[PDB]
Amino acid sequence: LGLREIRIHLCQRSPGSQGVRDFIEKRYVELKKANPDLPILIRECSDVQPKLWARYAFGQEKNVSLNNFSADQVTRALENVLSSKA
Amino acid sequence: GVRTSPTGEKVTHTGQVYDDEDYRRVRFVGRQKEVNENFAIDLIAEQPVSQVGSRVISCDGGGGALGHPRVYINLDKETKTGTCGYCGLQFRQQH
Amino acid sequence: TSVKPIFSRDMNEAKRRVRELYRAWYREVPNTVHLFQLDISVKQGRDKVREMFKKNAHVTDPRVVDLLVIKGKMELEETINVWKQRTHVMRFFHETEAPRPKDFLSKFYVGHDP
Amino acid sequence: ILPGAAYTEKSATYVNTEGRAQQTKVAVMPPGLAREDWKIIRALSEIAGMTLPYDTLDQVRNRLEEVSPNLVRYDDVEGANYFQQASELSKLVNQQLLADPLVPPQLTIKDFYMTDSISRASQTMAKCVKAVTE
Amino acid sequence: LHHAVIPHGKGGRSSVSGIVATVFGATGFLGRYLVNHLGRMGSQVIVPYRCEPYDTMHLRPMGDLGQIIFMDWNGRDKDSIRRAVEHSNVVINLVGREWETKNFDFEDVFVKIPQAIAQVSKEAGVEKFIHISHLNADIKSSSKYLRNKAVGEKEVRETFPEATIIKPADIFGREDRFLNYFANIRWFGGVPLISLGKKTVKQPVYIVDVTKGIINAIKDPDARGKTFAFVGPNRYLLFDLVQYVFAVAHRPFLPYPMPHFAYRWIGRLFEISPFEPWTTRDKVERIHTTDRTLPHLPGLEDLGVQATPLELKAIEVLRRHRTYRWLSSEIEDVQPAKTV
Amino acid sequence: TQLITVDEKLDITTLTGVPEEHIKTRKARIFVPARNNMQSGVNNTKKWKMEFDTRERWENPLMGWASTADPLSNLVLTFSTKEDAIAFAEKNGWSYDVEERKVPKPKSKSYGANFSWNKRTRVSTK
Amino acid sequence: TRPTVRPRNDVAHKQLSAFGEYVAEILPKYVQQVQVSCFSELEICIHPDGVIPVLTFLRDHSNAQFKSLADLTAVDIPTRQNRFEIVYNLLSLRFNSRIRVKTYTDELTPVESSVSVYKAANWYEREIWDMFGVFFANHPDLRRILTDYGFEGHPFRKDFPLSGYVELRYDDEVKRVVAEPVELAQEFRKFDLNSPWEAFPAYRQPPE
Ligand SMILES: NC(=O)C1=CN([C@@H]2O[C@H](COP(=O)(O)OP(=O)(O)OC[C@H]3O[C@@H](n4cnc5c(N)ncnc54)[C@H](OP(=O)(O)O)[C@@H]3O)[C@@H](O)[C@H]2O)C=CC1
Ligand SMILES: [Zn+2]
Repeated sequence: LGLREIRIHLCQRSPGSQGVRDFIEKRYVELKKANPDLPILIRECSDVQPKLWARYAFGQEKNVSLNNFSADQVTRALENVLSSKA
Repeated sequence: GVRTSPTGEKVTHTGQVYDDEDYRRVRFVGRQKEVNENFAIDLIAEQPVSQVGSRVISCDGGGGALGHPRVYINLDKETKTGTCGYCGLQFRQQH
Repeated sequence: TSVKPIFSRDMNEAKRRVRELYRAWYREVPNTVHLFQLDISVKQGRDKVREMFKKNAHVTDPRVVDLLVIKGKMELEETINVWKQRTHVMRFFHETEAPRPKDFLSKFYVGHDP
Repeated sequence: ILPGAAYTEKSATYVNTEGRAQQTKVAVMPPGLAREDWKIIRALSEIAGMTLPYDTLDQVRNRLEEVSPNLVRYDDVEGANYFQQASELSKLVNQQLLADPLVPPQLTIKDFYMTDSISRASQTMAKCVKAVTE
Repeated sequence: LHHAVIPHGKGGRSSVSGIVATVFGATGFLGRYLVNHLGRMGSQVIVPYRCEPYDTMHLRPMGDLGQIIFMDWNGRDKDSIRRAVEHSNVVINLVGREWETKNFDFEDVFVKIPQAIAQVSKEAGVEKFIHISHLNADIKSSSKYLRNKAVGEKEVRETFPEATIIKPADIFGREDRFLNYFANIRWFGGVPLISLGKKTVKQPVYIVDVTKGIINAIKDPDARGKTFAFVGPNRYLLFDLVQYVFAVAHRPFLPYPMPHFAYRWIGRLFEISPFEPWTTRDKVERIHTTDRTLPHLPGLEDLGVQATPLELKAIEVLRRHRTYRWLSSEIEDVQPAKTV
Repeated sequence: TQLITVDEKLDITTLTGVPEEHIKTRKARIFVPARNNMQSGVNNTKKWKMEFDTRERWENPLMGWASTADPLSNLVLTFSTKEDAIAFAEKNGWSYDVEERKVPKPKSKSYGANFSWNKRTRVSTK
Repeated sequence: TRPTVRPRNDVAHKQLSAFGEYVAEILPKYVQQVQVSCFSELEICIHPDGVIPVLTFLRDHSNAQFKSLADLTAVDIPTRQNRFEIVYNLLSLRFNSRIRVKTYTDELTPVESSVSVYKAANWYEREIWDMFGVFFANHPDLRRILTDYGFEGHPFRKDFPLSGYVELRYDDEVKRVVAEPVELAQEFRKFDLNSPWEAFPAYRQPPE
């Protein structure tokens, strides 16, 4: 029926999270200013592969890997997550 | 000072008796719950407070090496008796 | 990782000894059912020997299956000679245990066991 | 009422105020028929035709790592960055401060002892509250 | 629900199972195996014993410390019945005599005592009462056994409405009176039968299945007020059943028909004894009563119990009655009987 | 040659005779045993211990004793290094978890700092 | 140091040091350590491929003559990688002394049987198969000697707990003594008696 929550996991120090880090300081705020009712949970760990989780209606989830992606690839994947609603 | 619970069963000196719906009374059906009716607290409540003329009193339970190890009791509070830790005897300074 | 073998150099001789041990059990089981005068048939005993061999069928280490052949041959040595009794043979057949519930909801119901 | 486990009665991940994930260990088992909490929720999902994709605590902690990946890495503070973006988000909602002074709910030693569902059922905490009243 | 009667453990010998079962007549055939299968769970079992205490000694290795409480009782006294059932959360009735004695007829064993136990179990707060009738117990039957047992069943149903009344057909075990009976007429002659024993159909059930059914009736609260019917999975005629017993026992089998009017005259020849009599006309009228089929009543498959057939356990029953010349013949070295 | 090359996982889970029920359903815990605060000695914080998860302990209905059904309840094994304890858990197929060593940090104990001139760390008594 | 202190025998101490020097320079192929304990008993710590060459020396050589295999012992120590430690105890009647030949193995590596040297080991190492799981290759009749016939596992291994995994009871359903999972009447109360003050300063190990 539609998206319910976004979960974005990333490292602090690994370069594989680097563009994901370049997503957050540059573009997250006007992302959150665009989606007030949609919780976008940033979770930073130390050693995880950067990932993108999307819980939809009735408990189903989608899973996008974000390893070594830059800012525009993460941005296109996230707007595909937003525009999917499946 | 043994008493009877409302299930007809005698109370121990610990406070142990089975309640109304507990099935474990069935082990006493036709037999007896062997308890001791000489309670320790009742037989030591009878003993008198020993008036001694010293500030610090030495208790050893009587018998020398046949009782508890010999401890020393302070007797400064006139409100409270100086109860021995092992034997339950209690002392009071007489002034 | 360069260790000393027991009998087998690799898994070929190991599977050979496992296979000869199972040959020995398949030859032996009617004598076991006869002289222990068990109430089971030969078919159920051979099903149990199949279950005991498929219980350990995931080993990839040649020394471990060498020692398993050794322990199986000791079980065989004590079964052929009457050194075991009716109880020692029937301890494989878990007849007296309550059947252990496998699914999650019954394990939730009967206790704290995961 | 679905009676659950206490905190000394289940292996259980709790997180302090600084984000350090910790696990309890089973001291005693829960009394009576009371079960571990997620065992109750998993059996309730099995009854309700919406069976959750786990059985044991390891699969629960794999799920919990999927949700946020710090909750299964114990004795390791994961430092959280990015304060200025939360500050920029905070400037949008202009909210009025009240004229009421900041009063904490725990002023004296009497309000310390009885707060939660364990400390209200304690006779030791009852003796402490009764003893700090007078 | 009390805290001590909450189940605990792995369900072994020293577990707690939460069953407090008073098993009346636990010294006999069904009571032996029922205390066996209750004591391996950890039940505080009350055994009321009438007989010599020595005859109950083999019930002591069947449980943990103090799980079996032995106590005296009398059948004509509600005082000891109330004394035994007042702490039990389940009462099981296994009182029966396959013959009549001086002090007790069929009625005092099947009408007076079961209604007495059921009435006192009602007026003592018992959750579950279980009565064990017989599958052929009917008011219009030929044997006084079955008539008194149906009268007592109707009384128990009208005095304790949540009583689980269970119908076994013909139980066989190591200590039965069914297969050992059929193997003890190589002494008298050539096992005589009414009308060649071909007009009666039986289906016997093994005692482990009946005991699992009784305990799964204790555990399940779906057994309140029901009326089960424990039957074997395969039906047999009587003639090839007796021939199968004498082929498993490996005996000379030469049957001959003894008529319907002169075999009760041999039935009175053995019931003149103050001992346990060898046979009687009541056992004749019960062997020659065919097992009715009751499809509208539940059975072993309605308790999650898989019934074990006769060809797996008849060897277990009948290895005792063999001579040495075929003492160790195998289970597969016999022909299976002809089911109907 | 007289030596074989085995590149497999070291697995004696089928030779020790321990059933599957207590190999995959136990959480072994490898830990420096933490110091009892009643005492000040650290001789019981020197060697690692492997413990197991505590199973059900119930009332024995006859005597109130703590009956149990866990065969591996009262087992605590002593190891010298963390590598040997981890290799012992992985050799027996025991699903484990390891808590690291919590040493006491070196403090800065000075005696004159109790009697300072202008600091908050003066004592009011002794 | 007179009344309650055990008197020291420096003579057997020095003689076992000299005999340990002797054995360590006769056998440099397998003898790994030589230590004289503080109460004058020698320990010759060898390699597990030297069961037959060393013990045939001590049984036969005219300066050793360790004629009798007194005791044979495995000591399971789980904190090693070669967790089992086979201990040979040898009594020499002519020189009137005792020596201790210690060696090591883990589970899967076998130890060569010494019934060709000492026939007395015919049972002793057999016990080590029954109790510990150390397999002895080239043994006449190797099997269990002490435990039950249908017994799975090795008892004196320290991963094996005090009470086993099977208990017995008579069962009158099947007329048979059967083995069931153990449920104790009382749990074995484990006592943590290790006092955390350092008892012996002469046995302190250096830290990390
Ligand atoms: N073939 C079978 O066994 C079948 C039996 N049933 C039914 O199952 C029940 C139990 O049968 P089963 O175990 O084989 O019979 P048993 O003869 O083996 O045992 C019956 C028990 O009842 C006791 N009892 C009988 N009469 C009295 C009495 N007047 N006073 C006191 N105690 C008495 C006996 O006590 P004591 O030991 O003192 O004599 C005995 O313990 C009966 O109701 C029977 O009809 C149903 C189907 C088949
Ligand atoms: Zn005193």
